[PDB]
Amino acid sequence: MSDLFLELNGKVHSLSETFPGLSVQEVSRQSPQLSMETAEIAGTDGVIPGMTQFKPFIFSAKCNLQALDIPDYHLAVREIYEFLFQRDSYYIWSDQMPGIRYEVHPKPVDFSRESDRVGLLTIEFDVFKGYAESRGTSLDPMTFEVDLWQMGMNLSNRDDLFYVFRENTFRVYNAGSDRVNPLMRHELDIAMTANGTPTIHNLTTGESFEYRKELQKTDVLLLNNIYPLVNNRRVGKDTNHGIITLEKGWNDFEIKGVTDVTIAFNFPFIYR
Amino acid sequence: MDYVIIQSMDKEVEEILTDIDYGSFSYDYEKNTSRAISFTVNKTKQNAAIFDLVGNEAILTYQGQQFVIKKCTPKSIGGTISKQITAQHICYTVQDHVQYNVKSGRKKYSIQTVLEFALQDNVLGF
Repeated sequence: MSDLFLELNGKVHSLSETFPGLSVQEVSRQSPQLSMETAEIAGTDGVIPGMTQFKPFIFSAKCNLQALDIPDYHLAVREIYEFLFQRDSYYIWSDQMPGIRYEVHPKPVDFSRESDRVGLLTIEFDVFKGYAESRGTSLDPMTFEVDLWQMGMNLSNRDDLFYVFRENTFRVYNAGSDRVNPLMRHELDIAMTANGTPTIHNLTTGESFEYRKELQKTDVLLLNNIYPLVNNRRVGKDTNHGIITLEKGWNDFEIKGVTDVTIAFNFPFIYR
Repeated sequence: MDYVIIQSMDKEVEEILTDIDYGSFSYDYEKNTSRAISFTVNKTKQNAAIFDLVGNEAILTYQGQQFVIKKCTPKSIGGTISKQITAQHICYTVQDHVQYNVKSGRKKYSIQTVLEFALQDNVLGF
């Protein structure tokens, strides 16, 4: 059995459950739209590729609606149109792969009336970020009872994966298919509490974030995307304005200038 | 002749400028204002021998009239080399002769006297 789940206004709605007469036949996903920024020099052969990018793509769901009678059919069509089309983008996922969700916007799709009570539909959701992300962030535990993780999410079956560290040198595993960069509108949060003047170094990437003031254990330093704060107060003037990024796989992190470090990473995995 | 004759700056070699983009060719005249010809030449096998000669200060003969090139714009886009040629009638080159002497005071002149004064002892054959 196939079904489609929609996250809207903080509520999860099953498409089949919401509309009893509507059942999802099949789901499908367009392949990533790779595009190399070609540059052509006249007289030479081929192109000089720039930086490969990914265009928005389409997630499709073929379904059918079976109503009791004609007024019921029209009412169901209107209610489905009301439910699907909202002002802002929402989230969708499928039973087949319940660990991966897409932030999407609906597309105009017309009901194909086959009989007096049945109508075929092929809903298409445009995903504009160009990638899919996990339903849960890195802060969620990798436990069975959380009911969030599934197979095929590049989870390493060779070592434990935790995202809270108590020492000055450790490794963090980004399981996504893209390098997590807040400059690319990626979600990434770091919460560190320690004593002294801190400096975070990502050795594999080679990046370094530097804060130039003394810190106490009671003050939390929070880097969200491209904003560093202490106690939710912007302190960008007192930093080196550097930002760390998470490469694919393992990243070696070293923290200098502080003691009793407690650093936590909170970011979703980027799939495609 | 309706084609263009190209004579080098040093007048050593005079040939026919072929493969001119006649669609871009234009001849502009305005009384007491301007007299010029503008066009674009692409370097091809036919004119490869003399393509280096066409440039600034070269002379173009068109319909029996001489035009001095005053603006040349070589351009290279891959394998095509194009020059945008603008040439003014040789008469305006008379601006290269300056009469330094001054006939001070207010005086009634005719056209003949002023013209004789302007083109006195010319070295450009005007």
